[PDB]
Amino acid sequence: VLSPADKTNVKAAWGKVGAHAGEYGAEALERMFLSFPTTKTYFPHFDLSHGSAQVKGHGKKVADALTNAVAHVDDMPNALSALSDLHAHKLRVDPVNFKLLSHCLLVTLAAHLPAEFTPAVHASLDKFLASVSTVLTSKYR
Amino acid sequence: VLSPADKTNVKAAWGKVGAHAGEYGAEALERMFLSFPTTKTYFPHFDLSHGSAQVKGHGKKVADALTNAVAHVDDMPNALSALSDLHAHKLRVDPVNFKLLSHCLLVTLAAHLPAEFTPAVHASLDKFLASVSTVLTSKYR
Amino acid sequence: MHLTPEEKSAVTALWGKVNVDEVGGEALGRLLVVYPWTQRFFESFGDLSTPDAVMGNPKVKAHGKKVLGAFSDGLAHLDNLKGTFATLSELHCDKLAVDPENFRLLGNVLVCVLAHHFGKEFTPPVQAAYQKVVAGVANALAHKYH
Amino acid sequence: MHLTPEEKSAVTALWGKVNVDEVGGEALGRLLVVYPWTQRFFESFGDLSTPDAVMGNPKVKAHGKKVLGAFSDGLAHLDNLKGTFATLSELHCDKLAVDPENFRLLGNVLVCVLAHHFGKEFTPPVQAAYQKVVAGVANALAHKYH
Ligand code: HEM
Ligand code: HEM
Ligand code: HEM
Ligand code: HEM
Repeated sequence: VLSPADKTNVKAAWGKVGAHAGEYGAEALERMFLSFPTTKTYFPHFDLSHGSAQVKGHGKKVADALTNAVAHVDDMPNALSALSDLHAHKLRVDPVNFKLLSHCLLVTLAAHLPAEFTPAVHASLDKFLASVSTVLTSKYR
Repeated sequence: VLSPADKTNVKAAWGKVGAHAGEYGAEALERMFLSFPTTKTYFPHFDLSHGSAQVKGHGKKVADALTNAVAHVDDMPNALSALSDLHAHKLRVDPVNFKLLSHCLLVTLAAHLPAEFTPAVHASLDKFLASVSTVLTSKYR
Repeated sequence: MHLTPEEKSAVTALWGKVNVDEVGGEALGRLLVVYPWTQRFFESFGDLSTPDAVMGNPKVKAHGKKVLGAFSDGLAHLDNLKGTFATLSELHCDKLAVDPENFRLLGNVLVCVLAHHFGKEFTPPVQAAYQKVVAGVANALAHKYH
Repeated sequence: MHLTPEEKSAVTALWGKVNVDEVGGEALGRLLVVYPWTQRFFESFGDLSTPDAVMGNPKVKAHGKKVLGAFSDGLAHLDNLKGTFATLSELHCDKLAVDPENFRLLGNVLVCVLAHHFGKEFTPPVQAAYQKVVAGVANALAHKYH
């Protein structure tokens, strides 16, 4: 569970992301495709080339969802219910892949928020992405 | 989340275990130590030799907690509070190891409860062990 | 493989007693039931709405036999699983887009099926040798992903 | 270790810019803070009660520098990690009893630290080379476990 401290940490770092969310969403995907090539198996229908609009479009959607989760940090299960359904029933992504993206998201934030990416915030952001992943995977079986 | 069917399946299977839980506990550990030798790093103070009294003893303890878990299938978090505490603050076993013990427990049940180890009971037991794992690692951070 | 002559013999000897037809159908079927998300690859098989519908589906049973078959042949090249599964690795990557994690889930299901079947015979030391083989196979199969 | 010549150059070029003293302390400190369970091996280190307590602990800083030191040496023998890390593998297992999963957590934290430090310079392609490297080191340190 996320503590008050964690909640403040996440609203704070995400706060800074602001308007670049979209772009950071795309970059996290690209990092993931390059470091964990097996994740590509879920986007056979995508142009995964550098600067692909499909990746850009997708990064934006992922970032919009995270932004939505932050806005409803006290009701994540409900705010993300629809996405939980989608992943469980249509996409059916193996649970292990959530940890891979999570990791690339952290690298992206670290690369862009030097001042805010403190040990304390790093810890809070990691617990956050793990909670997001848990919700997204809760209806798998 | 454990469905009513799941809870039923589990109570049944465990019902058949009966007075053998202790030996199954002990057998599950032995299988874990041989198959996943990295797990041994948490029992440096044990005699991990075959038929060791420490292992048998521990096997009973583990089996007992599962029993208690099955009995309070509806209130696991509360029934295992102390155990969640112990693991998170004292033992501090890495979360990946719970999956290895769970697996060795299924293999053990499978090997001893042929008739009862149907595909549907296998699915339920797996979910159950996963739930127990979640509970034991929920206070880690 | 990093199998001991003793470990090699153990694998080999239990395998000799396996009915691939039955173990294959059971392993693949259990997979689709325990880990429902693996069904994403078999929509064309029919109705997998229930354990019963999965365990009974002939398309499932036949895929299972095809899978254990290839597995079975790999046990004859235990000293070069890499080379044995190279083409199958490319195929699974490039044509099927199957996440290699599935290879590991199956492996575990396989071990449970063997225990199930051989009871007493499937001793701790015997499972240990099989755990090494299923992990080795999963690795060979995932080797050509890019 | 599928390090392409170009991936190896990239690993090497950036490592040239690292202050191992500093990075070592940050990576170790951050591990104890993000995954507190890892603190189990350091009860003789004193106060690890808070992030400042951890990040600032002279003992944490000194040990981090030691760990990264052995890691840097590893980077000079990318060809023979297993040989390079054999005595250390043995010690972590037999004397220290450190679960190898700890080596992977540290690898991921190190990658985050490198990103933190190099900003835009730690490009998608550079991250991918370091991912291969930390995995390779984690595997070499676990090779002697039994
Ligand atoms: C916290 C992590 C994740 C978040 C927030 C997330 C969120 C989303 C969202 C918002 C969409 C678009 C749904 C729509 O069409 O409205 C989506 C689709 C999708 N996601 Fe997830 N997802 C996450 C993890 C993953 C992972 C780890 C993978 C696989 C590696 C994945 C694979 C997919 C795929 C294949 C689609 C459909 C894309 C398309 O065809 O346009 N997701 N996700
Ligand atoms: C199915 C999940 C598990 C359950 C229900 C469980 C239950 C228990 C119980 C009942 C005890 C003894 C408490 C006491 O002494 O009063 C215990 C202790 C312990 N457990 Fe857990 N355990 C589980 C998973 C694990 C795993 C996966 C590991 C490591 C591989 C582990 C490592 C330990 C250790 C090292 C001890 C202390 C043994 C001693 O020194 O006596 N546990 N556990
Ligand atoms: C022990 C591991 C496995 C082995 C040895 C294996 C082997 C095979 C073989 C020999 C084929 C025949 C296709 C051809 O030659 O054209 C095949 C097809 C296929 N496999 Fe795998 N496989 C394994 C694991 C998996 C898993 C776990 C899945 C998904 C859960 C999977 C999904 C598929 C699919 C979707 C096909 C195509 C079937 C069709 O054409 O309808 N495989 N595999
Ligand atoms: C890149 C991975 C690692 C490398 C290269 C490394 C290297 C070293 C070295 C050179 C030593 C000193 C050897 C000696 O005392 O003779 C050491 C000791 C130690 N390492 Fe590792 N280490 C690594 C990861 C870890 C991790 C992740 C942990 C725990 C989370 C750990 C726990 C320890 C402990 C507890 C000691 C002994 C501390 C003491 O002196 O009391 N190591 N390590």
